[PDB]
Amino acid sequence: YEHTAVMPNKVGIPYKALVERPGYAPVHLQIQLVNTRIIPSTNLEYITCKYKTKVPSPVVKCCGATQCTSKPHPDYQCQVFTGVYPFMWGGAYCFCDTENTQMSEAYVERSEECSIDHAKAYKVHTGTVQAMVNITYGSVSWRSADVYVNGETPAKIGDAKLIIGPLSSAWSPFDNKVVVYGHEVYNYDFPEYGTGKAGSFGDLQSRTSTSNDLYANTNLKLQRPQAGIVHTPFTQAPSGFERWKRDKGAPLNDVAPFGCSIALEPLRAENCAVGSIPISIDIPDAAFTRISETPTVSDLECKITECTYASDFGGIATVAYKSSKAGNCPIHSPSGVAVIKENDVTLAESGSFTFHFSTANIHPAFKLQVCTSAVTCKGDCKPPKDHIVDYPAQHTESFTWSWLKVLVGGTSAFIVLGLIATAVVALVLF
Amino acid sequence: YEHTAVMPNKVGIPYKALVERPGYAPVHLQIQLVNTRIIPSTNLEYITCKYKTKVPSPVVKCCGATQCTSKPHPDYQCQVFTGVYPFMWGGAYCFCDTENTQMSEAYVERSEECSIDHAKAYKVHTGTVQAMVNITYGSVSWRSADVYVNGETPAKIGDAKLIIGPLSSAWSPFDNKVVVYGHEVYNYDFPEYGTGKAGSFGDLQSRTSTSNDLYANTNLKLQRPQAGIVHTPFTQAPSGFERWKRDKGAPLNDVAPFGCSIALEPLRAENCAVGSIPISIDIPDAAFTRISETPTVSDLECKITECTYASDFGGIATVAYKSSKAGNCPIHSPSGVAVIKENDVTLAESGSFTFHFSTANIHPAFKLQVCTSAVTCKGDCKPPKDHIVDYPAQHTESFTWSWLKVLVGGTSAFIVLGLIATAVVALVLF
Amino acid sequence: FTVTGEGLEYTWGNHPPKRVWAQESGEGNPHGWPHEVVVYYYNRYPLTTIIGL
Ligand SMILES: *[C@@H]1O[C@H](CO)[C@@H](O[C@@H]2O[C@H](CO)[C@@H](O[C@@H]3O[C@H](CO)[C@@H](O)[C@H](O)[C@H]3NC(C)=O)[C@H](O)[C@H]2NC(C)=O)[C@H](O)[C@H]1NC(C)=O
Ligand SMILES: *[C@@H]1O[C@H](CO)[C@@H](O[C@@H]2O[C@H](CO)[C@@H](O[C@@H]3O[C@H](CO)[C@@H](O)[C@H](O)[C@H]3NC(C)=O)[C@H](O)[C@H]2NC(C)=O)[C@H](O)[C@H]1NC(C)=O
Repeated sequence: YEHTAVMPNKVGIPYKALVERPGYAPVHLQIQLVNTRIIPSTNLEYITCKYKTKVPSPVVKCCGATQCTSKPHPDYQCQVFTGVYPFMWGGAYCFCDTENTQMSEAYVERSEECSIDHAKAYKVHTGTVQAMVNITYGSVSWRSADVYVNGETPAKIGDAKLIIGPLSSAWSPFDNKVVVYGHEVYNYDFPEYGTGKAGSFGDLQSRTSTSNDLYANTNLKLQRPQAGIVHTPFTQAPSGFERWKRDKGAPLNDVAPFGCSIALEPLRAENCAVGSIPISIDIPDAAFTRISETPTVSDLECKITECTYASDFGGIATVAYKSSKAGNCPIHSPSGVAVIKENDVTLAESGSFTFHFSTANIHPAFKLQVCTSAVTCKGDCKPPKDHIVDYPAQHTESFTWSWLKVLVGGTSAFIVLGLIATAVVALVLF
Repeated sequence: YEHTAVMPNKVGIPYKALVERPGYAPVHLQIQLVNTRIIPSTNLEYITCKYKTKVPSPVVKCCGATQCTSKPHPDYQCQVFTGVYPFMWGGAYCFCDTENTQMSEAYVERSEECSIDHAKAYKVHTGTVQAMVNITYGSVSWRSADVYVNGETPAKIGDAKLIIGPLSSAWSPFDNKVVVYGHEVYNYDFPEYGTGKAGSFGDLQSRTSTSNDLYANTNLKLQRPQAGIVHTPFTQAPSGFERWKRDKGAPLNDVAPFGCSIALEPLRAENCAVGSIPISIDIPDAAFTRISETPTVSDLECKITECTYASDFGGIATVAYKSSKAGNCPIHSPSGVAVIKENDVTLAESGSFTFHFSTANIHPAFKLQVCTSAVTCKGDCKPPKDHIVDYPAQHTESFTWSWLKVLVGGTSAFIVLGLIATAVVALVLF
Repeated sequence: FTVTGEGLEYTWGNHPPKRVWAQESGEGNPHGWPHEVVVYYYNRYPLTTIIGL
């Protein structure tokens, strides 16, 4: 009875399959993939952030040169300068006039915001998707367990053992290269650690926040201070983290395909509704009811009464239940045409009880399996009026004949008329 | 002069290319890829280790039943048992004889060795390869810097800026799924977290060492203690970590292809000699010598004297140097046929100095560029005798005519004789 | 151990791993005879010469 089932990946709607174990009473499923959080395999490549030109205070030798050295600070820009007369609180102070030397030095350093307000690159691989699958199973009525997708993992939370996937729809909405910012995730071809052109994204490139080493292509170019005054012209591109916040691109939780949401959390991409998942469960046999205890319902009748050709469970149908005992009776349409709100219907001795459903074909010819008794609930449905609210329960759109059957049979009849005109020429011929 | 160079991936041998900057004196390289440590992108999926059936001490109710409950311990196996008479230090102690009840309970727990002696699975992606490239450059004579492969990363350690790769030989010797043990790394299709069949590898599956939760399919089955005595039959598969240490497979540092070594360290795969790397350097122009200061060496002559058709630098050749000034002269064979031990040769006023080299073609017709003066060092070589020691400096094997030139020209001559027999029939014909 | 051209490595127990250059030793192709010295070229290429011949 290990109920294999292909199953559409779509988050917020149950999938009430039916256990057709030969021998005991069937049991309904209610499989609602409440989440599809993904968590691909990734690597923190480098944080970036806006620089801070935290200038070390320049040297001023008063009469003669002070050669600078290339200190190992990140982007340690330093350039000696002469020809000053530095006004500092008493007019100038160095008594020479050209031998007055000024050595400006400036290096790049992570902002204090780099710790907290910082973009974040990644090389993103595929990893392994997850879900907090609720099943309000059978008569168990509850399990809300976190599972995987890899098609040999069980999760014995509750009483049932369930194996999921692997899904066929391997679209990781994340690209290979991704930038991340607070919550807005950008599938951006970040240049790399160690390279980013100044002004462009990643002018500062630190491996992490702690990492004292980094790459600071900021094009930091010191210029000489003006007219004999102490200061430090640092001519520099404002960061490619400054832009990338107001000339950026839009976020993947606002531009992704196939229906995903995002978090700066384990880097999941929630609720990506795409494709199917081959899911298979091993129910506890104790949860089964033996077949000789549920009422046999046959010699019944089913009919719609007001079928709504729609998403919300607007379709209804009375069923002339013809029971043997009285009790519960799990229900399901093995055809995917009709999706039913009720998993189970209570029964007195051969009464009648309407259920709710939703379909997509004007003439819903769907079987209904009322606890081992099939029936066609044939009929016709009506379109609604009021379509602006969240997502459907129908999810069964397919091909849905009033000018096709005798039309194309009539279309054929012209060319069918041919070879009964031709080869009757053969008879008139002989 | 940004000296692009395709470059074979092979670890323990320099690659003494030559900078042909138009205008100033050329400079030799010496690029020795001392390491090729890889460090792919990975994910710790689950530690495994051998279990320890750390039995909690069973209950013994003396007259009547003690129903057990399914405690949440990993693989919490518990089974009530009756029909005992437990001999405990005074003969039995429970005065009944069948109502004597014994409730055995046992759960699986990480060994103390799990912290330290433990296999370790991984989902392994590709990541980014590295190297401590020494260049004893030019006259700089030193830099031993750690670099990357991604073809826009510089590493300004020393004075030169160098961009490496991306390599074309993307064989990650790691497979997708890998198990790791201490130092022996196994490219094993570990089943998964949460699934591993008992006895098989990963019967215990803990996310990490700290993780109190795990998956313990050990097939732990308690049996009733015998003949009214206190103990706990735990019937269990010894671990799939017990096997996997003596019925395992061999390690990837003993079965990999294309020449790799391994460490339980950042999960590198060192020294993987395969393919080429498109490497490009921006030399410091200060390190250049202008062309008008090195001796011009032309009107020279080169000849082998004892060419050894071999790997070690057995090939030698005097060169009748014909200099203008006297000094150093960097050397290189732009043809890859000959690999030379000497980067630089000192020169008096038009002397002679032998160098060492190695080749692979019987008739080494390789150019030699003695600081802007080419020369063919044509000759013939001798095979050695003594081939059992580590790896070569030659690494230049290619196609290497004594019965092919006039042979196939003679082979052709038969069929060339054809169409000068045929179409001369046309003349005799007219 | 059929060592190849590029190299092999060798692990005598937990003694450290060795490594080995095995280029030729079958003496290439010197020449003063008609063809029985070409074995040198065959002994270096006993895969391509069998078909190449
Ligand atoms: C399991 O599948 C169910 C599919 O509908 C969902 O579970 C729902 O959980 C809700 C909160 O636990 C319940 O709401 C409560 O219902 C009771 C009984 O009707 C009310 O008294 C409470 O007021 C109400 N709570 C609130 C805040 O209104 C739902 O009843 C319950 N669903 C059903 C059908 O009973 C979830 O999708 C899923 N559970 C998960 C993911 O935890
Ligand atoms: C740089 O490329 C060089 C290629 O040969 C290698 O660098 C080698 O480093 C060794 C240790 O620093 C040197 O050995 C020392 O050499 C001096 C001078 O000859 C001797 O006095 C010392 O005794 C000797 N040390 C020992 C322990 O014997 C080598 O001389 C030096 N190579 C050359 C050509 O000078 C390395 O491959 C690379 N350096 C790295 C990776 O750090």
